Amino acid sequence: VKSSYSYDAPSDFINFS
Amino acid sequence: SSYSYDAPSDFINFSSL
Amino acid sequence: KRQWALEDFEIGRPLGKGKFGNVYLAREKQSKFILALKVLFKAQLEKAGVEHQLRREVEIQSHLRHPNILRLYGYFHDATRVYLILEYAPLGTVYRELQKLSKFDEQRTATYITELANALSYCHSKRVIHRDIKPENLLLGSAGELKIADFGWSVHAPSSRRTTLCGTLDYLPPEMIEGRMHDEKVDLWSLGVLCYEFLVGKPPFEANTYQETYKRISRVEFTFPDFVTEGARDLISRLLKHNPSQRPMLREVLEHPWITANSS
Amino acid sequence: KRQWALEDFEIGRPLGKGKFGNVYLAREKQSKFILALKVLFKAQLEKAGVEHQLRREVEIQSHLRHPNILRLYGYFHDATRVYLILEYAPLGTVYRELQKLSKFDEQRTATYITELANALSYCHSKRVIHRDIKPENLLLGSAGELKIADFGWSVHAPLCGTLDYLPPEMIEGRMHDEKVDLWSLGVLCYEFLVGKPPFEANTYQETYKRISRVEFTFPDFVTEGARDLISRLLKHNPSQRPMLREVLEHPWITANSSKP
Ligand SMILES: Nc1ncnc2c1ncn2[C@@H]1O[C@H](COP(=O)(O)OP(=O)(O)CP(=O)(O)O)[C@@H](O)[C@H]1O
Ligand SMILES: Nc1ncnc2c1ncn2[C@@H]1O[C@H](COP(=O)(O)OP(=O)(O)CP(=O)(O)O)[C@@H](O)[C@H]1O
Repeated sequence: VKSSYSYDAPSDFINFS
Repeated sequence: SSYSYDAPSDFINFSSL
Repeated sequence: KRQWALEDFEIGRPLGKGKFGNVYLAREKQSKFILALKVLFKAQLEKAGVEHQLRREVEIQSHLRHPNILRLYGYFHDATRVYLILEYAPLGTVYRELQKLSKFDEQRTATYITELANALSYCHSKRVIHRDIKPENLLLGSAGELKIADFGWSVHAPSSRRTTLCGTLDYLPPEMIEGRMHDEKVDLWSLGVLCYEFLVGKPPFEANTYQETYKRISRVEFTFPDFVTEGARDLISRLLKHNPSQRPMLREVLEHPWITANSS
Repeated sequence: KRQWALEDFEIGRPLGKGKFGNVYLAREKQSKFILALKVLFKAQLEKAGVEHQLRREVEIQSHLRHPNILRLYGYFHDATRVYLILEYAPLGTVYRELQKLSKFDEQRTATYITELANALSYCHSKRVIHRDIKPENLLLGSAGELKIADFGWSVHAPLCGTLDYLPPEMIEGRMHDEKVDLWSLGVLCYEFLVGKPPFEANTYQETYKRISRVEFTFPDFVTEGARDLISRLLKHNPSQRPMLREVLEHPWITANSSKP
């Protein structure tokens, strides 16, 4: 097992404005 | 919220090692 | 296969109830091997803000292999539930045993203490501090042996603990410096308390109120009853020292005379 | 539903080194938004075994919206790198500033302490304890407004029915966990005004010892009122430290802050 790097943190593309 | 843990998720042959 | 699915398991009687779901007996179909399948309700978990606590618990425990530590073989989950695949402990908790026998003779006590100290020496070996150990979290394998099984407050020690502390030192408060010097030694208090509870049948610092218990622990106010021998008094007294540093090491608890003398 | 990718950004010039990779200036190709892109390398995080410290610092920070806290907007990862999308702080660190001015005046310090106290209140209101703050971790936005940037030692806060089995040191120090952030403020206040922290010494051992004994001195130019404040914050027993409201109200702060 290496790490999956799944965090409970946003990963969604964001519109700026 | 995603339930990915850096922990084992794979089937184990229990008859083995 | 690759991944576990609920359909790999026949499922038997409930082994008991937890906060967030129930533990079942269970058998893997293809090898007919007996285990326990712990079931945790995502709804209740997310409503109680313990997802990350759970994550920590499963990660830490899954990487420990020791005869006196409960195996967590794996996890998986479906839309509603998280499932833990654990080694099955046939003979119940130490808590239920303790309260049928009232207290233990010194043979059992020393045996369990040895079993515990081995388990924590290993945890420490692999940079893990177990924290809250009480009888309820101690199960019994087939031959009568202890299995530690909570890790709810278990932490990986930050490694490079001399270098990583040193350098931010000017900025952290006394609490935090002592915290990280001897967090290790917290597991020695626990041995002391438990050893005491095993012989006497109630912890050293029991009281009517949380506030008194708190003052008692704070001042290390306890007394032994008469039937507790010198070797025991000696060991517990050494383990329950106010200042973390004066507590012995696990190496010294294994070597201790009273232990070797009664450990089977 | 649409997810970050590396070719959503124009990778600009570097802003710094850092332990496990680098921070680059960058622009979000569509919106033209200037941000900062922190790149870490998976093979170095695995070798140091610090992935879970990364995960935690990213989980914690990315759920924090506050003018005085660096926004981390998101993250993603390719086969070999991890990328963190951060608010960009032009005017460097409070560490550089403090070297270049030697020390700060009452007006600057009180103002900085006000921004720290507000950011810290917010943090606690989210059951988050920051713990360790150095000036190196304090960046400055483009109005020189102060931005908490590091979270490596931060934890999320929860308790008992189980104290019979707890040692005194977990009993105490814990369940007075807020007051750790008050100590840090006292040390920063002292440091801004005097030039160096109050427990600095030749040896780590001199230093440590001083921290426990709480032995420090005030240079003659430190005003009675700053001393008052600094002294309540640097209390051995966490219980006796004030709350962040008492700091924001403290007359020396309101007397000197360029702004609330
Ligand atoms: N692997 C196992 N083998 C046998 N019995 C088990 C077991 N795991 C749990 N049990 C039984 O089920 C009961 C509840 O399980 P467990 O203690 O793991 O849930 P829980 O952690 O939610 C209770 P707590 O509130 O103390 O944390 C235990 O008291 C124990 O008797
Ligand atoms: N959002 C941001 N905007 C502008 N500059 C930044 C920035 N984040 C970091 N920097 C600059 O680049 C450097 C990289 O610092 P970083 O935050 O990566 O430190 P680090 O925690 O990875 C290792 P250390 O803790 O020893 O500094 C910083 O020292 C700072 O000067």
